[PDB]
Amino acid sequence: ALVKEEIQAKEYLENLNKELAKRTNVETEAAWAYGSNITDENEKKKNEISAELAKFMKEVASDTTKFQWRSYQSEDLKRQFKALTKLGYAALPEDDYAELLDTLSAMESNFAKVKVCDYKDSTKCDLALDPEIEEVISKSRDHEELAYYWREFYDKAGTAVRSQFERYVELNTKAAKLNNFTSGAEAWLDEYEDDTFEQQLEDIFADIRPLYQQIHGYVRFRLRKHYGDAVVSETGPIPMHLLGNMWAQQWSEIADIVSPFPEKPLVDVSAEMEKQGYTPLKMFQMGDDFFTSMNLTKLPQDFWDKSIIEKPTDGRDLVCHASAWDFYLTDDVRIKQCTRVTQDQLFTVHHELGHIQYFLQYQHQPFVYRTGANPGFHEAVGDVLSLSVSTPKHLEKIGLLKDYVRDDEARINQLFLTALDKIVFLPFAFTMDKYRWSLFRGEVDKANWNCAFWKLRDEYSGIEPPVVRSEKDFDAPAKYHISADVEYLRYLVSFIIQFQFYKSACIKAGQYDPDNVELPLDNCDIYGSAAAGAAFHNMLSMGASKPWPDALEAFNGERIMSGKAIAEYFEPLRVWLEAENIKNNVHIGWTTSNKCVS
Ligand SMILES: *[C@@H]1O[C@H](CO)[C@@H](O[C@@H]2O[C@H](CO)[C@@H](O[C@@H]3O[C@H](CO[C@H]4O[C@H](CO)[C@@H](O)[C@H](O)[C@@H]4O)[C@@H](O)[C@H](O[C@H]4O[C@H](CO[C@@H]5O[C@H](CO)[C@@H](O)[C@H](O)[C@@H]5O)[C@@H](O)[C@H](O)[C@@H]4O)[C@@H]3O)[C@H](O)[C@H]2NC(C)=O)[C@H](O)[C@H]1NC(C)=O
Ligand SMILES: [Zn+2]
Repeated sequence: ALVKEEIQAKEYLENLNKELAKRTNVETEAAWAYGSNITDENEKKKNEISAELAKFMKEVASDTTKFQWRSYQSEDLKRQFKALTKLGYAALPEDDYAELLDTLSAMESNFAKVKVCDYKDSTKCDLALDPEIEEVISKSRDHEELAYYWREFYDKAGTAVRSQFERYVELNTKAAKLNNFTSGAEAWLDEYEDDTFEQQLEDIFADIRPLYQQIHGYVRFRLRKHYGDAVVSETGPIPMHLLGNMWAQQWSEIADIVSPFPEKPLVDVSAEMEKQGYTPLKMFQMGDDFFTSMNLTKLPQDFWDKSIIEKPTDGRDLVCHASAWDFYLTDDVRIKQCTRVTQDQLFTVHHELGHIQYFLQYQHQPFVYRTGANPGFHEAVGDVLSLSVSTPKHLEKIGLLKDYVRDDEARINQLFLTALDKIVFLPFAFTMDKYRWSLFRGEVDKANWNCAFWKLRDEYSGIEPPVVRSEKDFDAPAKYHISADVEYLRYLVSFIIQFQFYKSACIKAGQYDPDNVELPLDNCDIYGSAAAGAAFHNMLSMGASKPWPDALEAFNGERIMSGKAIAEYFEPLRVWLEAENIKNNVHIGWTTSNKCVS
């Protein structure tokens, strides 16, 4: 009888979910120990426990065939069983899974251990990406110095790992096919539960792309005035080392030389943070305050007790790329961040605390539901708060921005600053997964892998390497997420939907009205808003219990991912920028790059 079996299945699921949570706790603890302290011993422990959990997952997936779950009445029960059938990498044979884990840790440890020699001191060779190299890329305006650090880092973080990356692609593909996906692309895309998801993103990207072109053109124009035409051409792709970021993913670090109105205020509170004696602890406490002010959950004692919020001062190797950790018990949540006292880092703190909040909000759910509605939702939470933190309105409240006059010109400066982070990022994010998808799908021959990467960066972002690269180089793994096997489409989704969340939260807070000149979207602060917090609670507490459109509906009554909100935010910038580019006869678009030899 199916009626009797469905009752037994419910009891089966409740026990199994609790078992999976407990087993994942053990794996997570070992993964935490390795990421905070990279050693051969900790790698071995992390990978051996993962192999053990994978073995158990195999048994679980096999056990689901004993239940007629597709025949059940409960949509909830069917959804849980469906989740249990999806093995991911755990579908691989024992030896293949062990090899993949060895390959993944080899790539992540390589990235984390990268050290370069000082440009001015060839005997000082202990400069790591975080913070040494990133500080130079963000602050130096010496184009040759920038080019040196670009080359040194990409050679060490990218090229050195080509063979491991090749084996990773092979095993990722094998795993996907064992789960009956065509490739790792489809495996990743399955997390969005929508068979038109790629086309939806193409459509949204196409709408925002013209604005990006205008920003690109104007920045290129302004860079030519700074560096001269020998360094930056009018018609070519922008040399990427000049954009204030190792991967040219976000350009806010060069705002001081590309700002629309240089005589008017440009928000950079890093100096005031230092002057007021800000610490990493204070920054996290302020983040905690923001969430609690919205009637959301305070950080538990375990967070403060166990988190790493500063780069360790011993000689040890660790992964410094910030991360949040759910240990699948009650209130055992942690962040690992190599925190610095800067404005950008203040946003990063809020980003990571967004993940933590999500963990706390759904910790009551069955294990399989203890994750985001889709990967983009998880990335978006903290960024919604960061948008309000970034406003002159909020920064004045916390005394970090002083003597600020919010006229038309200062507003354009602030909108442009935000766009250098939010619009510029969109083509970058798309290319990270367009690249990996093409490799996963077997669409690029191995002899063309490196120039396939730079071709996409050219086509979509209009940027290029500072020096000529070839198929002797392999540059993709120089980006953390590529070395660390972290899906990137989540960020494209996040940057779109975070404006849907922000707009709705702002309206709920009484902080945005499109017909009121005193309440513009770009100066909305949701701090202290219980109404905005209620929307977050309603959505986040769901976890992955329902398909993501239901989670969006719980927030604001909408069911569709839309670029309307992000375009609405930047509309006043679009009007000004289009006119400014025409006024200055600014060239738009770029010729095909010559910087990757086939
Ligand atoms: C990815 O896709 C794969 C297919 O491309 C898929 O692999 C298939 O999984 C099937 C299991 O669902 C499996 O089907 C079984 O086949 C057995 C014989 O297969 C042999 O010969 C094949 C060549 O003809 C070889 O290719 C194989 O290697 C094998 O050597 C059958 O003996 C078996 O049967 C039994 O089970 C059925 C199922 O019963 C179902 O459930 C209830 C049970 O209570 C039934 O009431 C209900 O009616 C329903 O049918 C019984 O009906 C039957 O009485 C037997 O007990 C079964 O059909 C198949 O072999 C396998 N490979 C191929 C090539 O087809 C993967 O599983 C997919 N992977 C994932 C992760 O989804
Ligand atoms: Zn994140």
